[PDB]
Amino acid sequence: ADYNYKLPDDFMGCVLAWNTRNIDYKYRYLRHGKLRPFERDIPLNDYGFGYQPYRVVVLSFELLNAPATVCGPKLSTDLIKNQCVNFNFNGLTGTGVLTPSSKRFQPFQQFGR
Amino acid sequence: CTFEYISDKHLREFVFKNKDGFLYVYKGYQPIDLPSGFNTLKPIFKLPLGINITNFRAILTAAYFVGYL
Amino acid sequence: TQHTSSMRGVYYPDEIFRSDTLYLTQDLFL
Ligand SMILES: *[C@@H]1O[C@H](CO)[C@@H](O)[C@H](O)[C@H]1NC(C)=O
Repeated sequence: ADYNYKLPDDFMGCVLAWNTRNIDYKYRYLRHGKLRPFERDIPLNDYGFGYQPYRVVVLSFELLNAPATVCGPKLSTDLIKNQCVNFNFNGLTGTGVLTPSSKRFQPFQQFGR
Repeated sequence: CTFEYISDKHLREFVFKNKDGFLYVYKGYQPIDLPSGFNTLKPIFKLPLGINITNFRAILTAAYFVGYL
Repeated sequence: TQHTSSMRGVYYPDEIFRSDTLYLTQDLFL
C-alpha cells in the first residue's frame, strides 16, 4: 500500500481477487517516500512460489464527467413533454414535467444545476 | 510504452494540472509583454497516465510565459 | 525577466451549466 499500489480514500469502485495456485513476482520494498493514489513507479524483492499467489483486478468508475458510454442493458422509450412523468436520463432518475428549453449549453456541458 | 494517442499576432494559453493519476489540460485563445485583461479557458482532455511530473520543457523549432497554480 | 498576471488563467471548473449566479469554488487557480 505504500510503495506499490495505493487507493484513494474516496475510492468508488470494486476490487476482485481470486486464488491462482494451479498456474501460479517482483515487489518494491525500498523507496524514499510513499506513492500518490493511482501512481506507478517503474530495491526489488521476488515472491516465493509465503502463500499461494492471488490475482487481483480493480474496477474504477467515472461518475458522468463526460457523455456516458458504459451503461447496463436497458430499453429506451420516447420522451413525453408537458406531462408529469418519471424520467431517467443516463441513470439520473426523478419525477417531473419536461419542457423545451432556451438555455444555451456548451458542448462539454451535460446538465444544469 | 504504456500510453499512446493520435488525433487530427495572437496568444494561446494553457493550464496543466495533475491529480489522482490524471493529467488535465485546459486551453484558450485570444487575438492581441503579457497583456492585461480577462479570458476564460475551456477543457480539452484528461489523460489517465499514472506518472509523477516534477519537470517539463517546451519544444521549439518569440516568447513564452510561465506561472504557477 | 518577470511580469504580472493581471486577472489571467481562469477556467471552467466542471461540466455543469450555470446562469446568472455568483458561484464560490475552491480549486487550483492562478
Ligand atoms: C516523483 O519524483 C520525485 C523526484 O524524482 C519524487 O520526490 C516523488 O516522490 C515522485 N512522485 C511520487 C508520487 O512518488
